[PDB]
Amino acid sequence: IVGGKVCPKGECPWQVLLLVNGAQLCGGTLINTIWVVSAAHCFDKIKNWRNLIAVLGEHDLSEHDGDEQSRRVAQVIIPSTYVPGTTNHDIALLRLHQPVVLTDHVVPLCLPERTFSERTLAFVRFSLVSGWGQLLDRGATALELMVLNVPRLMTQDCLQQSRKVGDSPNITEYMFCAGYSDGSKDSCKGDSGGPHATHYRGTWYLTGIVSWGQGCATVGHFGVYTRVSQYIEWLQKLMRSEPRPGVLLRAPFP
Amino acid sequence: TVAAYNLTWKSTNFKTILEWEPKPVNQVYTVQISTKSGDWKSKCFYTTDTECDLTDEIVKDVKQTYLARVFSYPAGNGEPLYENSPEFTPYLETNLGQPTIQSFEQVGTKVNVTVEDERTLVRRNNTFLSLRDVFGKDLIYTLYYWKTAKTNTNEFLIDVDKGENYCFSVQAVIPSRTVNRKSTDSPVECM
Amino acid sequence: ANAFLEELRPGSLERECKEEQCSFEEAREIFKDAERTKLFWISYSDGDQCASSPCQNGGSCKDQLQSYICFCLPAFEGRNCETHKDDQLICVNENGGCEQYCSDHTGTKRSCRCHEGYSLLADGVSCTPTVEYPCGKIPILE
Ligand SMILES: *[C@@H]1O[C@H](CO)[C@@H](O)[C@H](O)[C@H]1O
Ligand SMILES: *[C@@H]1O[C@@H](C)[C@@H](O)[C@@H](O)[C@@H]1O
Ligand SMILES: NC(=[NH2+])c1ccc(N)cc1
Ligand SMILES: [Ca+2]
Ligand SMILES: [Ca+2]
Ligand SMILES: [Ca+2]
Ligand SMILES: [Ca+2]
Ligand SMILES: [Ca+2]
Ligand SMILES: [Ca+2]
Ligand SMILES: [Cl-]
Ligand SMILES: [Cl-]
Ligand SMILES: [Cl-]
Ligand SMILES: [Mg+2]
Ligand SMILES: [Mg+2]
Ligand SMILES: [Mg+2]
Ligand code: NA
Ligand SMILES: [Zn+2]
Ligand SMILES: [Zn+2]
Repeated sequence: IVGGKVCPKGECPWQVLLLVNGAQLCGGTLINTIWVVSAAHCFDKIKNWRNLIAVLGEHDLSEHDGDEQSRRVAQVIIPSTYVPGTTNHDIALLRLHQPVVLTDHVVPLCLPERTFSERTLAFVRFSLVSGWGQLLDRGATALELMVLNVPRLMTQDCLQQSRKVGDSPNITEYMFCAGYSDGSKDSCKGDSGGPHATHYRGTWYLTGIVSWGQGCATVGHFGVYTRVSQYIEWLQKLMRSEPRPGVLLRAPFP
Repeated sequence: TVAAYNLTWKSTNFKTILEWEPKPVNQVYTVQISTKSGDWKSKCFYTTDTECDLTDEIVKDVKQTYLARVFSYPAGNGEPLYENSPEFTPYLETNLGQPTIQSFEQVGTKVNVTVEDERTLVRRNNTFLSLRDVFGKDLIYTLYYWKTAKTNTNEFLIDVDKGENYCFSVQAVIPSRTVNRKSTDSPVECM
Repeated sequence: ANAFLEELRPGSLERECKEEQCSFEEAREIFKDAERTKLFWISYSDGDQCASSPCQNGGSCKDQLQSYICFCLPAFEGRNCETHKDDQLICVNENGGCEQYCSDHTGTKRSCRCHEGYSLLADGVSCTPTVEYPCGKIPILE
């Protein structure tokens, strides 16, 4: 997170730290005791599928405390429409082997209904994005969980305010921009899969997933997030599914 | 759908209506309004009108800067086609309404001319606030009579000649403005 | 307008324009100066745009040049106070007043619902948790 602040311990209770072979991989968002939402691209280079761990209650990566809960990732479900190396349909639903225990430091973020999300949450200006990613484009990553307040834009505005770049990905209906074009604040690579959480009338909901961007806090550019509202039915359906032998599952979408 | 165009702010004494084009053909509109850091509020839901009263939103804080956008929706019911409006700061841009000379009294060898309180759409603690209530020292009234007088209140005390019956007309003025500094002249009233 | 025996008197704004409707020239003959006559005429011949009582639902009209302003009663809005604020309780209008979820029901009133882990309150719009750790709340603060 570039230009944000440390998220006070326990104040981003739904943030997940994903590890592969014990090393930092990506962020994620707890949505209930068993399921975590992250970004599909986070699994593009995975070979040891049985070595994925989800850590809840994490804050300071340099210190362990009694609030941290680690669970084995039993399943990673990605839309079959997603193509590795690309940006569209950048979402993954992970099933934890055993449920985490809900505590003052481990709380799920509400997955909202689609219409409520499209007609109400989508018009709440600011939302928070977090993670232990880069503190500067191409810089070192964070030891303490970072959080940033970012304003959302309708895609027409995003396109109109974004600096022209050859080869740039299309910002589809499955994404949305949020952030600042002024080079000062933005999420970054290491924040991938983390939440874009929206506060509304006293409750926090999952509206986006840290997905991609041109660098991080690059002038003339905004962060691009997976539009979670487009996947509500897909996520709910899948959460009611039974486990399969393999870890990775490419499920049809819609 | 076709996106709205020529979005225009029509505002007088804070009565603020966003107008646009074109007349709808198999499409309806919805308007949204917000301040730079505030959330978007929806108004005039699925209207076939080409205007939308936003008075109630802007009077919450007349000194704020608002931006609006008009969404186009196909008839019958994914981000819609839309057009953003120019920014609008009510305090700095609302037109001053045409004033009315309330009365004129020959007090002694002078004439007192009183301008009727101009009421606005801002309604403090149950009632409609006058222009002076809203602008305070930023508002002055000017008098063209037969030659020119200016006041920080709503009253003018001018010197007149014995038995000469004068004619007057007044204007609301916000001197600090560079543009849209004054109202239209009030109707002429003579002794 | 003219009617001979009444035309014997000298010019009078009250007589000719205030009591009777005068023409631009009659007015010009009275004010003499072009500018004077111009500012008088501008409003005199403008017409009362409030004459047609354009303000609905108990609103009040205030005339302007070639236009008017409608001051509405609290429960109405619109250029002519034509919009009933009471007929706007739909989900696209600030979530229908619902704290969490909103469901439109055409012909009848909208209803409010809650996310799992919350139940709808008496008021029919607020939600209360039914579990110790409902989603979307930060316990270390509250
Ligand atoms: C008379 O009233 C109508 C509407 O009631 C309005 O459109 C006119 O402009 C006004 O003079
Ligand atoms: C005009 O203004 C409205 C608000 C009400 O006060 C009416 O009674 C009045 O005539
Ligand atoms: N917001 C960003 N600039 C961003 C997010 C994810 C990512 N992988 C790269 C850049
Ligand atoms: Ca730790
Ligand atoms: Ca006569
Ligand atoms: Ca006559
Ligand atoms: Ca004459
Ligand atoms: Ca004549
Ligand atoms: Ca008039
Ligand atoms: Cl486990
Ligand atoms: Cl990057
Ligand atoms: Cl006034
Ligand atoms: Mg008379
Ligand atoms: Mg005559
Ligand atoms: Mg003549
Ligand atoms: Na930037
Ligand atoms: Zn903790
Ligand atoms: Zn641990």
